[PDB]
Amino acid sequence: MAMEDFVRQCFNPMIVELAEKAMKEYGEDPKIETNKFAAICTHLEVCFMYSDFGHRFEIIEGRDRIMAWTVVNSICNTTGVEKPKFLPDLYDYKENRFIEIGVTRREVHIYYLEKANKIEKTHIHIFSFTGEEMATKADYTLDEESRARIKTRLFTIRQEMASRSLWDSFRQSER
Ligand SMILES: Cc1cc(=O)c(O)cn1-c1ccc(-c2nnn[nH]2)cc1
Ligand SMILES: [Mn+2]
Ligand SMILES: [Mn+2]
Repeated sequence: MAMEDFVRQCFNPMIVELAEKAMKEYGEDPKIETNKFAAICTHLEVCFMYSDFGHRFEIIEGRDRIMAWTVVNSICNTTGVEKPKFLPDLYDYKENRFIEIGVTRREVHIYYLEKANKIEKTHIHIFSFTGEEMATKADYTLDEESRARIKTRLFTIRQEMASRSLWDSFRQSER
């Protein structure tokens, strides 16, 4: 599969490993569920980039569940903030809130609504592969440069996928 090859070449090995381990532990094969594999890599990378454009942020996504819940409980005890029912992706020590991050092949408002419906006062920030984004109360958290880097990376993934005739498949597999 070109899609499998694509993932191993455009994402750094730690992201690939993490994505692979996550999938294999739940009995899903990345050579079969290849569009899922790429989406998980893409989401992971956006979480890591967002964290790097701050020690403003604590990365929760990409840890195993013990560590993620350990990080969340330690943040809840020492700030007073409410425990989420689901692990979010980051904590913002400046604004003193958890963040859920979304990356969508469809319209940002549509995906924003789905996330909001699955959730507390977790802040939501959605990115598209088109440079559109949406966030709770239109508070975009990061400065424009950091946001522009994420969008560029996301647009570039799309374009790479399009080069290899993978983007049409990838687009229609979110649902
Ligand atoms: C795994 C995951 C964590 C998140 O925080 C988040 O926003 C999205 N995902 C995620 C990413 C992609 C999928 C998916 N499943 N099938 N195709 N894509 C399911 C979940
Ligand atoms: Mn997550
Ligand atoms: Mn997320």
